[PDB]
Amino acid sequence: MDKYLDQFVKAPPAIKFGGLAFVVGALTAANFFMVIQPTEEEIGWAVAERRK
Amino acid sequence: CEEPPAPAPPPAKPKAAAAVPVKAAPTETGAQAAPSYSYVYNPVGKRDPFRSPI
Repeated sequence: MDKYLDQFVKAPPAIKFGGLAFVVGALTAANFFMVIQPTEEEIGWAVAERRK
Repeated sequence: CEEPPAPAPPPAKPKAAAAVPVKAAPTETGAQAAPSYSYVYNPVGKRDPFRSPI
């Protein structure tokens, strides 16, 4: 149903915006993981300190 | 604040926790002695006196 692989092979504003959006989604996934990891590390330092 | 118990890792009271138990003090103090005991005593006696005078 053709004109849509023509549009899917092409792009301009809708897909520039789209790509920006997938990128910012990836970056937010990354920073959320990069705030989950200091949590685990922090619980670890807790377990060490209490053992001291 | 901290709740009934706190949250779960436990939180943090391994460090508060551990470098407590307790105050310590430590009250490096109030000891008790066995003392020690001396020993007794050197003789056999000798006679001059008192054999003649009794």
